[PDB]
Amino acid sequence: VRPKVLMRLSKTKKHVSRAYGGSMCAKCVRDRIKRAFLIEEQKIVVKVLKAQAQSQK
Amino acid sequence: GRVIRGQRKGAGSVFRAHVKHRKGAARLRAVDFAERHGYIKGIVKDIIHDPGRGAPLAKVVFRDPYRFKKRTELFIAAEGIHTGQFVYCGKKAQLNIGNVLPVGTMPEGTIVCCLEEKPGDRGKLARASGNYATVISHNPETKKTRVKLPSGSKKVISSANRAVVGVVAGGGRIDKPILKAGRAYHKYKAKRNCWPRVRGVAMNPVEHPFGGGNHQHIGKPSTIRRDAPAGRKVGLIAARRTGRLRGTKTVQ
Amino acid sequence: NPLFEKRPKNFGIGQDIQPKRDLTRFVKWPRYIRLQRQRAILYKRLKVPPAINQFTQALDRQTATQLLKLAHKYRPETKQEKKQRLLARAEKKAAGKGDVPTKRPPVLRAGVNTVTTLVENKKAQLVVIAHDVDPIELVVFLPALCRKMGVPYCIIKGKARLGRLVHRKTCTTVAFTQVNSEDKGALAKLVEAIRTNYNDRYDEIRRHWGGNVLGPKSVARIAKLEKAKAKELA
Amino acid sequence: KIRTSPTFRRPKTLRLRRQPKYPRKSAPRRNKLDHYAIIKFPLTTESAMKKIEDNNTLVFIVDVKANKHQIKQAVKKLYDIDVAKVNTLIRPDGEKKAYVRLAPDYDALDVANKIGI
RNA sequence: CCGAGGGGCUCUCGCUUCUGGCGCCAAGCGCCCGCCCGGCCGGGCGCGACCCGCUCCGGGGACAGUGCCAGGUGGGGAGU
RNA sequence: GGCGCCCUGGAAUGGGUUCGCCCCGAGAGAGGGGCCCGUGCCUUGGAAAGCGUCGCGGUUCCGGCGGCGUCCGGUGAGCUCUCGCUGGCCCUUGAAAAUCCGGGGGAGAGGGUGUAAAUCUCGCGCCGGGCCGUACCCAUAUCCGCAGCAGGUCUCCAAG
Ligand SMILES: [Mg+2]
Repeated sequence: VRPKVLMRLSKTKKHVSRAYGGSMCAKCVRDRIKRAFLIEEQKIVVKVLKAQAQSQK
Repeated sequence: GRVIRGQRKGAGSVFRAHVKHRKGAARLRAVDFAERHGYIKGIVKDIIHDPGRGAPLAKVVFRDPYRFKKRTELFIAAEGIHTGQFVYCGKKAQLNIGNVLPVGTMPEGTIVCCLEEKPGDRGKLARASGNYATVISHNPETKKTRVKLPSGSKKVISSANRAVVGVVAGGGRIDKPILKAGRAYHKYKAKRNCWPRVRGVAMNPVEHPFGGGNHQHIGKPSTIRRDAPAGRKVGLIAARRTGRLRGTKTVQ
Repeated sequence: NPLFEKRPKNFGIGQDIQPKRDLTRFVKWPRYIRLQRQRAILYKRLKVPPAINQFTQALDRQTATQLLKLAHKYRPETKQEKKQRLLARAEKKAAGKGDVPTKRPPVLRAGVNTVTTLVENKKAQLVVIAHDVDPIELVVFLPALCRKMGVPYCIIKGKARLGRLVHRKTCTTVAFTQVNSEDKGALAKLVEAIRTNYNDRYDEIRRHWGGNVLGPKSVARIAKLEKAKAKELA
Repeated sequence: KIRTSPTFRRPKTLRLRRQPKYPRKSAPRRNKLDHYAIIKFPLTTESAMKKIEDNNTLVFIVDVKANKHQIKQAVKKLYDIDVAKVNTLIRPDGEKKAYVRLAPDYDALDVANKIGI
């Protein structure tokens, strides 16, 4: 609908019960969940592969 | 007694540019602590089109170092880039396509677009579609580097001038014929009020120095001096030579 | 102790938002500020004539304090006590009708057009002259004038501090003409500490040009060539 | 002391409430438009007369500086009757015509007969 | 440079680069107040976030520029 | 009607498809769901009004009184308008702001319990909505051309 009629609805006709509800498209949320986790984990990996690099030289 | 056509282009009444549907100035982001000393990461969001420009643009969102805010730049699109590409900008940036880094750190013979002629001027030289500049000759004492402009003319510039690595997108554009009078009309409707150029021989002695006579002839020599006044500089202005060109250019 | 985890923030390039630091150098001041600071710098950068460089060489704070103490009990007459001195004058004419109640009421004269008349008649004892007078030409002759007339002069820091001796804002000059008999050695005590520095050193204070020093960022790269030119010899 | 922004903006100084030591006009002017000056005539035409009984209204001619809140109190306080709603009309010979519809408690006819018509 | 546990003619910078993610309004530590009789609440300051200093940072610079005069040129324009 | 929405499952002897295309191991076909537009129909409104027809009163308000009717189907390269789906053409890429809304964060705030707090984009109820324009002509007679002037002057609706 139009922008000024969105002040007349209640917020169940305007978003979806997920996270990132009425703003993203439920698979880019899914992609953002996997993209966030799986590179915070490589920052664990680059932390420990720098940990076992300086320590044996 | 009447003023001539090119004299009326300086007042800028209908000869101002057509700038409504343009997007903004296509400029490198201003230099601060991140690019003087390190690098900063940005992701290009969309490749957009200016009306009246032959190159396309690239809008790149960076992360503000001082405020929590994402702020969007507009770059001259180097050729080969795609959306969702990381773009790195700094002194310690790594020399890839689309990365912008100072000309004093990059090696000799790398191809450069959209470079600064004085430092921090946010990109002035080598910006048209398909054009680039080449760097040679770093002088690390009295830090000056010379580049080679798209006109084949070399210029010694400052070393801390900043520049995006690559060639400007949209190249090969002038290979296609305009091919009819209608598509030249739409070309300049995006640009200016300049397109249907009446020859000065075809107009009247009020309107041009060349017009008049019972035959369409120029009459007077069409090479004129450089210190001719306004309304008389028409034709080959301070021409060093004329006739169909031989050799390459043979004058530095 | 239970959880209470430490979470430091990396503040390098390309990490967390930089914290609010000082930024008092890199701040765009109003143009009355940067006029006020650039002309202060440019009295250090230019070759200042020795008559303007008669100043910027003042009494140190121990000598100024011994002076302003002696100038404090020779304070001029405020309007409060001017009201009651004229009441006590009429009530003694109503009492005694004396010819001369006071031989000389001692006081310091203040004001340049008052002081200069006393210097050139040699009726002054010690001329305290200010430091930051806003056009210098109001004042610049008077160190050269006290030397010829033989009056000992001294430059004190601040035109507003000796202007508080006189119950006003600034007063630019004060001068002792007559002191009391119990302070005659006190005014004579500081008078050879002063003319040793100013009057006897007139030939030195007149040769002495000033300013002409470069800023710290340019005197630190001329010095960097001097380190390399000493690195060359050995 | 610190200055966490690179901008000098001018400090919030104090602004005194203006209290003078003589009034400039010595008295409030009385309103030239009171509830007597709102309402000029009752309009008494054939189209304004069939609008009394069939419509429970009654038609006035009003000064053009009045609005429908002022007409609603001028008719109420001069004639001791309630007002449902008002409609207004700058009629093309210059003046403002008001259509005051009375409440269902009152009758437009007997109010018309006691105001003159 | 020599060589013993190390010395500093000469030196280096730093912490962000497989990916269309997130990042601010401090954690922590040290001190100090009213609050608990050798213990509990709510505030304060500092270190985290080094120090000093006279251009905001770079680029030119006694040139450019401008004021004035002298000489060229000047149908671009005016008068006849 | 639309969906570049989901789940199961895996396709080749390739199949599903359009007027044309196009789509598929980045998941086709097949099966079961979800969402958006619903300007159509049904229902409330709502038959009480509207119209058609047949009467009957009331001189005058009459927004009279009454009987019956307002019913079934089909069709289309049809015209007009709207909604949609997919293409093409561009050295042409076809506006800004006011407003409005979702999301992320989590500084805060709340009753502290065998009772109710802060809050509520839910269902109802109360009050208010000032100012100005509003007739008519809009043209071979209300405009401009000296005039009721074969001139000129922006649009919408349009049957057999
Ligand atoms: Mg031509």
